[PDB]
Amino acid sequence: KPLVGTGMERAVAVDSGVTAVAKRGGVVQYVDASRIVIKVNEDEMYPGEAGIDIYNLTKYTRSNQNTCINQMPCVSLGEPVERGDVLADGPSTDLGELAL
Amino acid sequence: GSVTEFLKPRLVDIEQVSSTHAKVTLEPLERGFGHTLGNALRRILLSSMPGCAVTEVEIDGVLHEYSTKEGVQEDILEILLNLKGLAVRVQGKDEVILTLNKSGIGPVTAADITHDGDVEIVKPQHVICHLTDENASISMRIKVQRGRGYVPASTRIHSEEDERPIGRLLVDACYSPVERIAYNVEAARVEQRTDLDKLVIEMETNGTIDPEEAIRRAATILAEQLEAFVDLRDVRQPEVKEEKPEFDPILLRPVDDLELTVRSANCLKAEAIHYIGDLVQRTEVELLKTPNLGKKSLTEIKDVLASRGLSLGMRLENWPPAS
Amino acid sequence: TEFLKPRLVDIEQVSSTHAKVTLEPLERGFGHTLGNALRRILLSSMPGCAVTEVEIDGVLHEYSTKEGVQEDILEILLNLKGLAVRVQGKDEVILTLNKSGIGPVTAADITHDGDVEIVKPQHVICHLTDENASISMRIKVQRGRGYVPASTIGRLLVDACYSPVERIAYNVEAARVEQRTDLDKLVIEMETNGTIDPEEAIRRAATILAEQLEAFVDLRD
Amino acid sequence: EIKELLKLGDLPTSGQIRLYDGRTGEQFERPVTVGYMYMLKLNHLVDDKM
Amino acid sequence: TPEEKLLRAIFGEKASDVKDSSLRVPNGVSGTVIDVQVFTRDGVEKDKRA
Amino acid sequence: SVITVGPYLRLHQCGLPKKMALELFKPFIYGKLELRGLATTIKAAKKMVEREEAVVWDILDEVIREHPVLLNRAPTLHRLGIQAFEPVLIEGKAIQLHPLV
Amino acid sequence: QDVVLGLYYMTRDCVNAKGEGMVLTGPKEAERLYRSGLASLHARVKVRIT
Repeated sequence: KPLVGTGMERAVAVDSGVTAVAKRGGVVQYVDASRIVIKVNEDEMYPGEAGIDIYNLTKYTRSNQNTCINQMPCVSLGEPVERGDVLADGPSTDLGELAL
Repeated sequence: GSVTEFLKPRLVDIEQVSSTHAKVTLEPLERGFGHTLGNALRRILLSSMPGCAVTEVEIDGVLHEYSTKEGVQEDILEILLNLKGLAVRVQGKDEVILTLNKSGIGPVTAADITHDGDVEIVKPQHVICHLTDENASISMRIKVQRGRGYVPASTRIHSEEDERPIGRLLVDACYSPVERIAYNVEAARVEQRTDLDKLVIEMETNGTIDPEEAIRRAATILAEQLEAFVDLRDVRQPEVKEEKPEFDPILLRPVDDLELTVRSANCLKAEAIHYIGDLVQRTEVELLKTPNLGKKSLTEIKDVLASRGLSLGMRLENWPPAS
Repeated sequence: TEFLKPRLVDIEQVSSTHAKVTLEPLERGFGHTLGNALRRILLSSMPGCAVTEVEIDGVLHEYSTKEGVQEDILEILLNLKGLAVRVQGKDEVILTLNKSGIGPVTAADITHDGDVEIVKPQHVICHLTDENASISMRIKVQRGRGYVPASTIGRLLVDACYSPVERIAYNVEAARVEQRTDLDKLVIEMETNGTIDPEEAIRRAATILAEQLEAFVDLRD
Repeated sequence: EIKELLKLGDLPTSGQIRLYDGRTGEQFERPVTVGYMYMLKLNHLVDDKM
Repeated sequence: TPEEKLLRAIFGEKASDVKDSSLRVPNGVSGTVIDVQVFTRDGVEKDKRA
Repeated sequence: SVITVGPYLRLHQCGLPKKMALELFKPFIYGKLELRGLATTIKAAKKMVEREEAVVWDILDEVIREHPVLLNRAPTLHRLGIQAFEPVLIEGKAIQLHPLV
Repeated sequence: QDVVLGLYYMTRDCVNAKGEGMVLTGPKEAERLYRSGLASLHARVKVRIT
């Protein structure tokens, strides 16, 4: 994460699909370099058709400029998270805050 | 010889603030020397210091360093990066293989490593992994060596282990145990004269080395290097290498280059036949009397030798010149 | 496992005083460390004898003038700074210079002492104009260390040059070793006087540096 | 406010700081500027451009 | 060429009616293989490794 | 290649990368190799430089000795757009230049 | 730029500040500079120029 910043870089990273932002807020059940699964918890869907939410998160793939584009989980296991915050980080970023 | 006055420096109180930070004070010093020895000791300490570091790591179920593993929150690259800063102090060896097995939920530190009698670990609280599911388990083999001055994996392209298995992951080496080195002159209140200074050396390491052998090894390097500043014979190199190979350079290559069966390779390794320079001048008479060497092996040898142009059981009574 | 030693060594003496020495096989920073170390030793930690006090008859203060002399007192003292003195075995010796007439007042006009050895006898000190001119002075030579400045009746203070080395320079220059790549080759350029040759000068500096630090060596292995 | 931040954690409220060479170890004549700038390695680079 | 015919005759012919066009990593670069892949034609003997 | 400042250079010298100069003076290295010895033939020299074998570098140090290499920049406005220098082998992949010219 | 600023700093007569007119002869002044004591941009000071 960049020391002297502008505050805008926290928006940029999450505005681009580069980082995995939580679709529905709940509690983290399983963390892994491979994936992250969260348990909906607070207010799921209309039908009681199971909570949970699995995020596969791509890793170590090539970019159009042959740059390493991979995602890393910044949230630890059994950690509560709301709707719309970074669960898995991406390339050139630091948990929501962009870092080039 | 009978000239000059001069004085001599000596070690005083080595204030050990922490396991990493340290302070080495040299009181018996004049004005010029107190400031001169500062840069010499500083540089030789910030670079030309020993220390141990991880070079190779072999993890089960992991081929390359760009892969992952189930139940491991950190990726292989991050795990290797954590093994980079592993404070290890080996007793009396130049290479040790630390085994690390650990399973179940929870963080895997340097404590989970099998405590060897030779290996002294400074910080067993060092984070290495973070196993998630209780059914997750890891077992890696770590290799630590004694060295000096960086030297990554890019340096050794393949000048070590002709085969070297796929699982082995090369990690860059940070040999120097010293993080930072500072020093201050300061006027010394030596209860004696009046114009003397005390070279205060502020030191910060990783705890894998003590200020005693640290400063002494440093000054030792300085002395050994100043040794060549005594006499100046201006010794030159003879050079003039010989440029006339009496025989074919291929005969200088080992039998491995023949690329034959394992049985024949073991037979040649048992009959004291290392290079092809010995196999090229060995008759079938001697090859038949070789243990576990039959028609198949003999045909194998003659084929792999004839294909390279060479023959079997020739004579070149000129073996080997001439270093 | 340890380290290597410098093998290729070249020395060219552009005369008896000016010389160049090059040592090629050296590791990182060592060329600069030894450079600064030897420099700080050669520019102060060297012995040598130099003029420290001057007592001229008719002259009590440095801002006075001499009669029959083409050069004023400051220039005289300045020329005295360039007097190379080699004393046998004394920490202090007084010299007397008496000369009258016309022409150059050289060091050969100084009273030939048994212990005191003047390196350059043709070293010009003064200039006398008329026949009725004459000068008599007492030049005190002492054994000291480094460069003693003006910071230290009839006793004229003069900057003492307790050093036989005039200037010291050194270069880094990356060395092209046939095995490694990040190696440097120290090139030390020395300009000295006549009290000592650069050959034994550098060796003396190295040994002087060798006296220190040595208490932290030990052997056995 | 930058000067205000230069305190608190204790720092010369001017950005200036006297540095030592490292080679000679002697102090530099003038106090230099020392700090932390967020730099980034661009694309292009060598290897390709050679 | 006659000289080449003699040359192989002195070291063994094996003059295969085949050439060579294997994919080699370009001189200069160097790294680790992380993933292989093979897209076979629809109607061609699939490979062992494939 | 990308240029870089070289303060330790003289006015008649330029920093020429090792691998770069190796590929450039290929035919010269071949000839000098076969001339001295080492390589039994031309193809031997090729195989010998293709397998950068220490000694080849020293031979390179012989061929680039007083063999000038002329450098050139993109926008060549005047005659001083192309100037010659004596090649100095540099462990790197960038080309170093004298800060005066 | 760089070198010129250097030689510009190698002039620039500054009054006093470890100055004084301690005279010598050219090259010897180098020894004076490395051995501290005197500054560098003083004072002015007199010397013998050949």
